[PDB]
Amino acid sequence: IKLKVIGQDSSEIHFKVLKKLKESYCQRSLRFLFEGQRIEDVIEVYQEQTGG
Amino acid sequence: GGISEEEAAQYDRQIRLWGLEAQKRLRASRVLLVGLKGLGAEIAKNLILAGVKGLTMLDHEQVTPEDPGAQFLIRTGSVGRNRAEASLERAQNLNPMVDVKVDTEDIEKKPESFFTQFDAVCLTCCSRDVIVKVDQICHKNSIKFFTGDVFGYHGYTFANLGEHEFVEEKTMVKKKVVFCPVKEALEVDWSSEKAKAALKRTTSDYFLLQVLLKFRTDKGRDPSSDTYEEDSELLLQIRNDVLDSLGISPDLLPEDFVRYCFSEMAPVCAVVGGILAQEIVKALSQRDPPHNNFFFFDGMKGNGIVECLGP
Amino acid sequence: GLPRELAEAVAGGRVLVVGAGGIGCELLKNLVLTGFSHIDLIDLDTIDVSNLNRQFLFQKKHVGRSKAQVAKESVLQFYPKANIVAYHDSIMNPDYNVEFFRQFILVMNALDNRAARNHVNRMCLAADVPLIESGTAGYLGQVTTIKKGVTECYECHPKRTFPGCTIRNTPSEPIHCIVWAKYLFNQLFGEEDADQEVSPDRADPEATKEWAKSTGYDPVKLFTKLFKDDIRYLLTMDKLWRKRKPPVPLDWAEVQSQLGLKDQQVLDVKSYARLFSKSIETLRVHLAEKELIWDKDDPSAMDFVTSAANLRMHIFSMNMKSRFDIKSMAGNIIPAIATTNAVIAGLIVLEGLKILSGKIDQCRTIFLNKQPNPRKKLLVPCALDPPNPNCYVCASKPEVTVRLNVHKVTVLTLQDKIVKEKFAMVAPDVQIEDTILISSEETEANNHKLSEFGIRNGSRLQADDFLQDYTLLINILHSEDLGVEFEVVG
Ligand SMILES: *NS(=O)(=O)OC[C@H]1C[C@@H](Nc2ncncc2C(=O)c2cc([C@@H]3OCCc4ccccc43)cs2)C[C@@H]1O
Ligand SMILES: [Zn+2]
Repeated sequence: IKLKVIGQDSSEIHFKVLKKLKESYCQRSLRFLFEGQRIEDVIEVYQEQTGG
Repeated sequence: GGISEEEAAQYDRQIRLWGLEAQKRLRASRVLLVGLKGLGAEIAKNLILAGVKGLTMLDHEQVTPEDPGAQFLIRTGSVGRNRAEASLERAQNLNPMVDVKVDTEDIEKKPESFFTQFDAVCLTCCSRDVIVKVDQICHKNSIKFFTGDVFGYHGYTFANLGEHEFVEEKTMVKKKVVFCPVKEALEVDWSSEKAKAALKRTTSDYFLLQVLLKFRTDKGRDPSSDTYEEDSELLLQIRNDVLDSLGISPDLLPEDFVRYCFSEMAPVCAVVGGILAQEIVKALSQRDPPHNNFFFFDGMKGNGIVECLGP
Repeated sequence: GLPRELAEAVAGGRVLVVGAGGIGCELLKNLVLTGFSHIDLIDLDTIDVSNLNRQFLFQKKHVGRSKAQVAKESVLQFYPKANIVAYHDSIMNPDYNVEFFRQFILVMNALDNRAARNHVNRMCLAADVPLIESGTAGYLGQVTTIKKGVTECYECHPKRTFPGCTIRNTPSEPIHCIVWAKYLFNQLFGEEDADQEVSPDRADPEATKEWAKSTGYDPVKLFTKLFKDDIRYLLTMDKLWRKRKPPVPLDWAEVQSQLGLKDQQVLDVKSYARLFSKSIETLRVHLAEKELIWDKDDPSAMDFVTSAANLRMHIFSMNMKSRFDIKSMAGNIIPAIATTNAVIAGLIVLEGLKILSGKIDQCRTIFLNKQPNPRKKLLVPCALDPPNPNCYVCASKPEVTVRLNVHKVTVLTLQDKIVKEKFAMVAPDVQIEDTILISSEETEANNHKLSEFGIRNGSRLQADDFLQDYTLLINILHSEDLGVEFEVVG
């Protein structure tokens, strides 16, 4: 697997191997999605906002 | 800098998002909005808060008894007033820095020269023929064209910004995006083996839109809940004829769709008006990639989908 | 307009909106236009000019008045028949209790911080009332549904600060100088706190209100002690400056002898030193009429922090920053616009209609993106997750474990920095399981350690908040190996 995590800011980041994937990202508080469901392919990352 | 200290105080929280230069571009822009029903009201409010130079609100119709009893820009009991005039005082008061004007003439009757005074043109509640006509006009004069509508739980936005250049923070990178005529957008050939493949991944809202534009064409009005049974049957017939005519199964759009596409729902106006107004703001200030070219919202499922359709 | 049952529900029951700001104003409009005929609206703030770019029920003439009050009056101008009750007040206030919450068929948050969100979460669990939660920031936002016994609660999932050393002795970023300036403002005018010390730290591993009162708060004296004296005593501690660039002390007299918006320009050293003068004079005067609390919008306080931090930046060879920039950072300002809030408020009502229609199964968490995801989705709906059974809030008989030094941690530190801050209780009653430690009203003479109470590695405390109808059992672990004053044991 040569995977990509895309963030809301369109931040494209390549990865290859709850897990460790997240652990690299969490260092750069988030939630991880694969084509719909929670966790050459794409992982979408979503952050919860606290403004209102 | 190029703005007053009162404006800077007022606009502070959006200057910190999109920059003073973006704001200055807003401050120089004038927008035509046609149709002051639920969605127009939302777009109007958002553009005026943002602080365009001018907004002209064009509606030739009156407030009717069928229209909602609460409308945030119109006082209660204005049945029979022109809908633009009925919106002016509340709209203007949202932001005195904006030159908010009203026009009461039918958009169809407007000469091509009426348009040239605007940086962007946004059409709600307009017929297919008018959408194509004004989009052609805007292309000639390089005016940002937009249209949108809401119907029950659904709505859509469309943009034609021609060849559109903008900055986007990767520092700012300059980029270019190319849009197509609305006529092409609304008249896709589903024959191509390519298109057959695109169809499997195209939201059915696009076909919903074709059905409702045809209803609007045939009836001079949109479906109304007062006439639910009458309008339901006709919508079902229009679904058959529209999809049969495009070589698609009628069943792509399910037969109960009629339950979900009547009337203006205030929350659906808020959603579609927020997306549409923000695309207008992006276009005028030349910051961030705009959606190319349709946004389809389904308030039942909570989906908002950008489709590129036409080429 | 709506299915009869839904319409009846909407016309029938009463709903609660918490917050009348960006999301709240939009949401109030949407609820009324949608037919909600009984709305209570609570917000504790008054209207500020910077609100006016997105809080559309408020005009300039309303500056200084209550948000909730003006919100209601603005709505009644386009729909006189609305029934709205407006509270100028905090949801955190004990009057808003479980029976108050029980009135509502739907609660909707329109808040801008976690603590109030936590409190409301607990209230809605206690009252068994569905809660729609949401937030926004910039171009982004989301909405979700919370229902007791069906979904995660707000705190089911895990949701920073800098060491005294980096702030007192070893700053490397403008933010250290900014935090320092903030500490310096509290220490001078606000609430003295040990955690907010400004004088160089004499006990560093890499190696105040009294003093200012006795000078009658003299600009030139403070300046000299802070920008000259203190950088000298820091230059004593020679180990630090073997690796990193030394700080250069500032002489008051030497200093005096040396486009975007107004606020976006970085001034010279002399100007911030003068602005340090001016603001200190203004603050000393208005400290006599009205302990002061820091607010980003108080001109003089903002000026104070701006100048202090920029002087400290200069001293440590960093480029100085515009007041505009220091405002973001010291204020923690969230950029905010009309459209994002309008889209989120629109979604909130849609979720709400699904709930009261008995179609919660169809409710979703919905993220608003800036740009379509790969499946082309600009709004991304997701399944609601079930309760986490190990949630310290919504699970049956919750418990957690805290590791702290039992001998060197106050009863004040527990009431404050732990049960209140970390665990977001408001009206907590704590009792050692075996001896009432903290009380609702009373036990004001306990603040002065825990050790001297029977508390040791393995003692148990029962924390209540009878307002939140919440009971948390806290298991204690002793240790003296902590960095840091405590850790939530994970
Ligand atoms: N996103 S926004 O800024 O545009 O709008 C958000 C609105 C939320 C509103 N805050 C609010 N409203 C009702 N209750 C509580 C709150 C709070 O945010 C908090 C209150 C407290 C706490 O309560 C006791 C008294 C008190 C006094 C001073 C400071 C805090 C408190 C903590 S959090 C503000 C805005 O319009
Ligand atoms: Zn929980």
